[PDB]
Amino acid sequence: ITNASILSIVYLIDLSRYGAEIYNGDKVYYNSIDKNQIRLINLESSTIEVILKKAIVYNSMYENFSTSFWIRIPKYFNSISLNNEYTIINCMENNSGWKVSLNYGEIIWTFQDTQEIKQRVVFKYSQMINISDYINRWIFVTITNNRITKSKIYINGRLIDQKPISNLGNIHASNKIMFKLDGCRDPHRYIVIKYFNLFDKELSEKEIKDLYDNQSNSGILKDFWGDYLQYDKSYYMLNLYDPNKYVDVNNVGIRGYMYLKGPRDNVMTTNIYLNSSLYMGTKFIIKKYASGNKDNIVRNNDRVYINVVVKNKEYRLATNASQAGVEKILSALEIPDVGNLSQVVVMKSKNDQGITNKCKMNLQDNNGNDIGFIGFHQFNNIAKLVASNWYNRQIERSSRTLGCSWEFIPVDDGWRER
Ligand code: NI
Repeated sequence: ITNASILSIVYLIDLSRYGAEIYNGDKVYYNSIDKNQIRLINLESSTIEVILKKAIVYNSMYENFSTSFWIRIPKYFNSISLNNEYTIINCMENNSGWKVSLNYGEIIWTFQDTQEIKQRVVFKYSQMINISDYINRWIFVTITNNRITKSKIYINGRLIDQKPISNLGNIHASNKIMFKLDGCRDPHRYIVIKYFNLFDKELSEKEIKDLYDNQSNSGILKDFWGDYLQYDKSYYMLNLYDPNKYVDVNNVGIRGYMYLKGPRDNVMTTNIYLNSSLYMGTKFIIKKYASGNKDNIVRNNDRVYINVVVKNKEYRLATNASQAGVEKILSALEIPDVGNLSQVVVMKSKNDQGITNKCKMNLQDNNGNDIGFIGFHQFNNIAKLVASNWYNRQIERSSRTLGCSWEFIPVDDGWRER
């Protein structure tokens, strides 16, 4: 696969041996926390142009190739976006070549020969869904092309669609790849992209999985959207075991508790989307404690505190590890009164073998013994938040979703709630 790399863009430069030239328009935006994330908006000046050396300009009936990239597509919210295929990554020249385009709920690959014969492959996702894996969340796209079998589109390493392409003839693509919203009716539309790559082979399923795993940066925790999780940033909490609930606090202090309540409200716009509201419940803020890194990113194994916002004031998530029973009920404590109560949380994305898990917060007692991952337990019809080593034992056996599986959801411009 490294031998197969013919374009590999990072923050912008091409790391490949072909050293593509890259030109950015005046209205490209690079994310401050992760400069590899490039945002393109619906303006003529919001462009990236990549110029490929002659040696790798595609002009063949037979040569195989693949592309991979990550994309984050804001929720479609207005009818102007319905029935509107717009190009985003264009390598067509004189009506032959390849392009990536989007439409309402779609990511589309088009491959076109010099006789105007076209094949497409399409990933479809719904916006009428409780919780989506795709809307406004980072998606890893991979498209592979084998000239004597099929074009194939993979999403997060999984095969979605494939179509025969053996009837396509010579395909003569451009020496320029234009990253630009082209033909988009919605003035507010944008995309975010990262890690654009080309390969001079059809990638195997294993290669695709390994690319997904490696480019995921699994040593850094992620928020719900797939961005790096951060310190000093307000997050709404989603429990993946029961996504219809949200967190609330029934009194501050050590006799109070946090609990899960439901149902969530709907958010909807007729014939455009119907989802659960994400911006509900008690906000959590992760506080830097042990990390010596100067940046603001939360890494696997960082020891942190968790603050909880109650009536616009920060409290400390904590428990008395000496309480009866081994499901330790969590409370929201006044920060000056926490004392030596249990409050240090080990943040987790993956285990020592590299196996990822959505269980994020492993609470420690004051002696550094695990009290357990933070999840919930039902005490007489109330689902109270607890730390429990039951989770820790289960996470050693599988990576399935458990009650300790959480997402941290910050307010993001690609998911607007009324
Ligand atoms: Ni329990």
